[PDB]
Amino acid sequence: ERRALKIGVNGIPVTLEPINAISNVGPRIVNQIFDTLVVRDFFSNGAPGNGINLMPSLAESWERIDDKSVRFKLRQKVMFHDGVEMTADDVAYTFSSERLWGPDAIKVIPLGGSYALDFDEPVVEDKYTVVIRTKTPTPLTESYMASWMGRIVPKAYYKTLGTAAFGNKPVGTGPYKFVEFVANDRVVIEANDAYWGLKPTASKITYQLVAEPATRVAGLISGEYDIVTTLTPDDMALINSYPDLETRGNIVENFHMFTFNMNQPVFQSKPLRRALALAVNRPLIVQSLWMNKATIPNGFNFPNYGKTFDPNRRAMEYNIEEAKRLVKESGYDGTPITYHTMGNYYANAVPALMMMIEMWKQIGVTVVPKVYAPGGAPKDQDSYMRNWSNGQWMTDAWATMICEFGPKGQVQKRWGWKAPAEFNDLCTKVSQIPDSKERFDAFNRLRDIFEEEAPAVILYQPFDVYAARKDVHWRPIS
Ligand SMILES: *O[C@@H]1[C@@H](CO)O[C@@](CO)(O[C@H]2O[C@H](CO)[C@@H](O)[C@H](O)[C@H]2O)[C@H]1O
Ligand SMILES: *OP(=O)(O)O[C@@H]1[C@@H](O)[C@@H](O)CO[C@@H]1O
Repeated sequence: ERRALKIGVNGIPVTLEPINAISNVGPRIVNQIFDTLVVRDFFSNGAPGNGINLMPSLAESWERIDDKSVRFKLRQKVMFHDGVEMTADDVAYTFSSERLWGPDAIKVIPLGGSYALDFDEPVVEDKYTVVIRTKTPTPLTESYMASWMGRIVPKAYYKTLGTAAFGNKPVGTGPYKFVEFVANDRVVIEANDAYWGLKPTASKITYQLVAEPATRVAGLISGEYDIVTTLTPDDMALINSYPDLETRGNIVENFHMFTFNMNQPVFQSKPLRRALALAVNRPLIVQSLWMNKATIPNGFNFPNYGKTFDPNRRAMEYNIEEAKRLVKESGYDGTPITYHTMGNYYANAVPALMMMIEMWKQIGVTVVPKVYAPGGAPKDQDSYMRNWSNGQWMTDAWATMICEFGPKGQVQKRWGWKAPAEFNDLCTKVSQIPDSKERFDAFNRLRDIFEEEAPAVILYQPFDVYAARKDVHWRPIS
């Protein structure tokens, strides 16, 4: 019995091109359309769902040859959804200068300039053997291939269409194939019974945008949706009171934040940014809106970093007196400052913002909410404060301090953070030295500079909750 699944989601990606879809809402869809060379075993080493041992997927085996090169032996007779066989040429193209990390590629895939490893051109040895190379040594290649940067695209078809058009009609090797995409509304995918792996267990999957969480909860209760995403702990008691429904919650390796358009004069200098940061009472927000289930990290520092996690690092500061001193020290004259939020695309975005407006009013800053619907984002020239999140997608502190906040990232490039010279030199250093006392200490200096400059303000790691019918035993919501 294969049912058609209807999933009520918090958002829909602007594209289904796998890298440009990187976001809180894209991967749950693109993970079903595309495959990677290797996958993480989420339950390896006794881990409760965040395990890291690597297992075969499109690559049946792989061997690290040297500190710059990894050879992947590919599964044979794997078919893209259009009937073309996947070969080493496709894998090579996926990680090529032309598609991903070269100068022209970064104009259409901005993450290819910040989220790429220091790749050199892949080498195709034969139809089913490819070597992934880096210009400088890195141990991260294999784990990177299991990440959201590693989804394999079809060379001929992708190159013919180009990145943007491919994103509207994606072709992959995954267990579901593309059917329909209605911008800011829905995505439909269908079972690919030509899949190389386990046969898909649903006939079709529809991801439908339901912007308000109470409407998602109501749709699950009425039977309109089989699964709904992005709920909060507050919704769990009501849902679990229905014997045919259930919730699942867990801390995610992602942090919610607010950030600034530092091209705006009000945020070109650190004092007012740091004043807004020091006025945030995170335990109060977590206690009021998250049932004390969201986690407050000790800085830009998460256990999944492994060798670059500092378990002894101090907490992020809360200092009303210093925030009040920094508002008056800045030229701040009482002019209202907008904070843009796409509703509750981030769980509790609007109630958290209303609480922070009160905290900011108490230090003399007037912040006004600007709540917009999907696709109605302001032009950057009209964005002042906004919310965002970062997924901590590697077992190394390189992600996201360096790949989002470093010199090649969007916080400096698009949003105008003039990072101190020491910060950008430390970014360069950590990316060229192995795990060691020096690298560990360098990441702590980066964390210290991040808190001093406040290009963004970490709020917490959300306790993500999804809900589903109990009789729906497979939930493609990643
Ligand atoms: O973290 C999201 C980031 C992804 O690049 O962009 C934002 C806006 O700053 O969201 C946009 O992109 C996603 C992914 O395509 C869409 O689903 C959103 O609707 C769009 O606002 C961040 O929220
Ligand atoms: O949805 P969103 O918060 O904007 O996505 C972020 C993405 O922009 C990048 O920071 C990685 O983490 C999340 O997916």
